[PDB]
Amino acid sequence: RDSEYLLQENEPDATLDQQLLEDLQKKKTDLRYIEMQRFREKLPSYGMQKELVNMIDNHQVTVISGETGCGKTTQVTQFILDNYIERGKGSACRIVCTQPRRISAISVAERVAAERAESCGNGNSTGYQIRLQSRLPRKQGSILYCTTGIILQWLQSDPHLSSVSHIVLDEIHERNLQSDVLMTVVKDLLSYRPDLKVVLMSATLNAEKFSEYFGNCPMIHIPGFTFPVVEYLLEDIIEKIRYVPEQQEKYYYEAIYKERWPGYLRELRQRYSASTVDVVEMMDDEKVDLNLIAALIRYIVLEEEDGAILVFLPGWDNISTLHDLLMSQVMFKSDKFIIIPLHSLMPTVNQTQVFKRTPPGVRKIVIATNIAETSITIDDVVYVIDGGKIKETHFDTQNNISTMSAEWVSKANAKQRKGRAGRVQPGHCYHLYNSLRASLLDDYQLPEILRTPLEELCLQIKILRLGGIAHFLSRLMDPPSNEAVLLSIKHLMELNALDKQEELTPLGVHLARLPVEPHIGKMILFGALFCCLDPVLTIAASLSFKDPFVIPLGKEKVADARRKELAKDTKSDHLTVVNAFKGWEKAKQRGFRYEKDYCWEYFLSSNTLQMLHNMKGQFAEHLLGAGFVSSRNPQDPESNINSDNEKIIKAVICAGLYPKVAKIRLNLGKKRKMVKVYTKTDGVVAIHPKSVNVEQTEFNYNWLIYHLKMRTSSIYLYDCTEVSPYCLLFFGGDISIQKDNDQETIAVDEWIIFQSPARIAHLVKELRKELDILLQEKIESPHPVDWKDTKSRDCAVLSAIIDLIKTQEK
Repeated sequence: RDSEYLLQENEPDATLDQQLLEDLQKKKTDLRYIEMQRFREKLPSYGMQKELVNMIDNHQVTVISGETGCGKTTQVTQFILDNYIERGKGSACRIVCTQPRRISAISVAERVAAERAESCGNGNSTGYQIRLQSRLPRKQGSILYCTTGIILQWLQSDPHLSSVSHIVLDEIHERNLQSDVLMTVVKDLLSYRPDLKVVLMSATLNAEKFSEYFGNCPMIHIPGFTFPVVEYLLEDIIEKIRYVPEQQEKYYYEAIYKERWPGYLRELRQRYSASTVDVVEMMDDEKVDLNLIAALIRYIVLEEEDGAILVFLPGWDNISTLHDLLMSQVMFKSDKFIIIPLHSLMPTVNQTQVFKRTPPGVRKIVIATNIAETSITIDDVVYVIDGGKIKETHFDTQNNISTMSAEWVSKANAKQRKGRAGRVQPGHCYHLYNSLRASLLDDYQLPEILRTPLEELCLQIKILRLGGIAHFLSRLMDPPSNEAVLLSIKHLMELNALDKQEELTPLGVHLARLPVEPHIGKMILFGALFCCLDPVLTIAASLSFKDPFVIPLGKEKVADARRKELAKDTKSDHLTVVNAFKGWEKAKQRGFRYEKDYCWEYFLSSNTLQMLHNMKGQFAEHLLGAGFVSSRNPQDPESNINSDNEKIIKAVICAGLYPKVAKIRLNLGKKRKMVKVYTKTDGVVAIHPKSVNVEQTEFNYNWLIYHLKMRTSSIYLYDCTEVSPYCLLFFGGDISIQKDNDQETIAVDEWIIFQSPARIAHLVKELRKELDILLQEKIESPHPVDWKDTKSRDCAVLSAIIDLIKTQEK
C-alpha cells in the first residue's frame, strides 16, 4: 500500500536526463521560478551549496548542522537533485527525506514543489508519502518526503531500501523512539549499501555526537539565520505589556532555583519596574498562565504589525482552554481573526489548514503543541509565544506506571520554537519563563527511549528481522536499561504478542503494524475482529489519553449519581464512558447549547470528548492500513454488528487489559461498605471513586479488569469492569489443570482459579490455536473478517470464541 515508491526500480534513463536538463533551463526563464530562486538565495544554506553537494558526493555518510530555518529541510534535497540534473544524470536521483511528523512531510513537500514552480506529486519532481496518503512524484530524478514511520514500514518490504539513492534523516536531534531505531538501522545498512548516500541533519549543538556515532563521518555546518528573531523572557513580557494577574535530579535543580531566587529578584529590580518584579514573584511554575498568553495576544494584535501568531502549549487541555478564552472576547469573534488549534491527534484535513497564507489585515492565530516545533511551514508566522512547557512521558520501571506531565522545556525546544518565526521576515519570540529558569533548563530532552515503556520498541525490533534484540539494543546511540527491556518482554509475553521463546506470535505481527502501544493495539484489533468497533474505539481512546469526566472537589456525591445513571446496569466504568460519549454525540448535533448543557449536567469535558472523537478516527485508519476494517469510519456498519452486545465488548476490553486482573473479595457481612479487591500482580487492594463499582454489592462475576494505576504508593483502581471467567481463560496466560483431589479446577497464570469442567482447558488451547491460524493467514494480505459468510473457517473460529465468552457461569 504505502510502499509504491519503494517498490519501484531505480533505473536511470539518458532520455530523461536530457529532458530534465532542458526543463531546468526552461525553468530559468519562468518568472515564478525566478522569484522563488530569489528567496532561496537568501537562505544560509544557499552559500554552502557547492560545499554541501561536493561533500555528499565524496562521502557515504554526512552530518549537516544548522540553525532552525537555515534551509536544510527544503534545500539539501534540491541541491542534490539539481546537481545531478546539471551534470546530465538527473534520472539517477531517488531522494528520500524523513520528517518526524505527517504534517511536516506534507508541508515541506508542498513548499519544495512550490519553490520549483510545480505542483506537489502528480508525477512532478517532488512529492510525499505518509500513512494511507501520498502525492507521488515521478520515478526517476525525484524527491520524496515521508515520515520515519514510513521508512520503518518500508524496511519490512525491503530491508536494504534498494531503489533509494539518497536518504536524508532530518531533525535527528529530536531523539524520538522511531528516529533512534531508524538511525541504528541506517548505520547497520551502510556496509550492505555502499552505493547509498546518507545525510544526517541536526541542530548546531551536539551535532558531533551523531558524527561520532557514524564512525566520525565528516560534518559541515550551515552558519547563520535568514532573519533575526528578538527573544523576550517572562520579565520582558510583563514589562512590555504591563501585565497584572490575580496574585530525582530535578529535586536539586529546584533547590538551586530556591537558593538563587532572592538574589535574582534583587538584581531584577535594578533593571525592571517594581510592578513587573512583583508579578514575576507571584507567577506559578506548575501551570502555564493562559491568561497572560491571552493578554499578550491582545497586545500583539492591537499594537504590532501584521503577521500570524503561533502559540506553544503543553497539551490539548491547554489549547482548548486558551481557544475558548479568546473566543469569549468580542475582538476575536470577528472574521478578522482565524484561531486554529494544532494537535497531532487531529485529522489530517484539519491539520492542512494553518498553511494557507493570510490575506492583508487578517490575523491568523495558531495554538499548537510541540508538533509545530518542526517544519510545519507556512511560515507567515511573525510572533511566537512559547508557553515554556512540553508534555513528556516519564516511565518508572518500578510499579510499571508511566506518567505524562507538563515539564519545563529544554533549550533545544525553545530554540526550535523561536526558529518558527523569522522564516520570511524579522520576528519575535516570547518565552514564558524567567531569566533564572532559563539558566536551569537542560540542553536537550532526555531521549524518549530512556523514559518510556519499551513494548513498541521491542515489537519494532522484532518485526524488522534485523538481528537479536540484545545485539540491536547495544548498537543504539543511547541503549535503555536491560531491566526496562525485560519488563517490556515480559509484558509482551503476557499479551501473547511474544511466545516463550521471545518470538513474535501472529498477533504480535499485527500489533507491530499498529502504531500504538500493544495493549491498546490488541484492544482495537479485537474490536475489529469481533465486529464491535465503535464502542471499543471510544474505550481505547479514553484509556489514552484520559476519561471525559471532570469531578470538582465537592461534587463527588452528585457526580457519582450522574455516573451511575450513565452506567445503567453494566457495572463498567468503560461502558459508562461509551454511554457518556453516545449521549454527547446526540447533544452535539442538537445545537452547541445542548452540548454545553449535557456536559455540565453529567460532569463532562466537551474538549476531552472531542479529542476522544478525533482519536477514534485515527484508530480506524490504523486498522484500515492493517487490513482489519474496510473503511476509516468507526461507525461503519460492517464493523459494528456486535456493538450492542455488552458481553462481546467486555471480552474485547479484557483482551486489551489483561493481565490487569483483579479478584473481588466477598465479606460474609450483609452490609459491605465498599468492595475489597486483590490483584496479586500490582498489588491493588481497593477501588477508587468515582468508580461506578465502588458501592456495588451485587456483582455477577468475581473478577475485574482495570487499566489506570496511580503513582502514589497507595494502590487504587481508577476504572474497572466485571469480566467473565472465560474471558480470562481465553485471553489470559498459561492454562493448567489441578486436582482438588476428586474435583477438577482450571488455573489461568497459576493464580486465577476456576470451578469449570477440565475439558474447557483443552477447548481453549484449540481455540487459541485456531485464532493463531486465522491471524497467520491475515499476515500475507490482510483482509477484514467477512461476517456475512457465517459458513467460513474464520467466522466459525470467532463465533466459537464468542460463544465461549457469552457463557454465564461462575
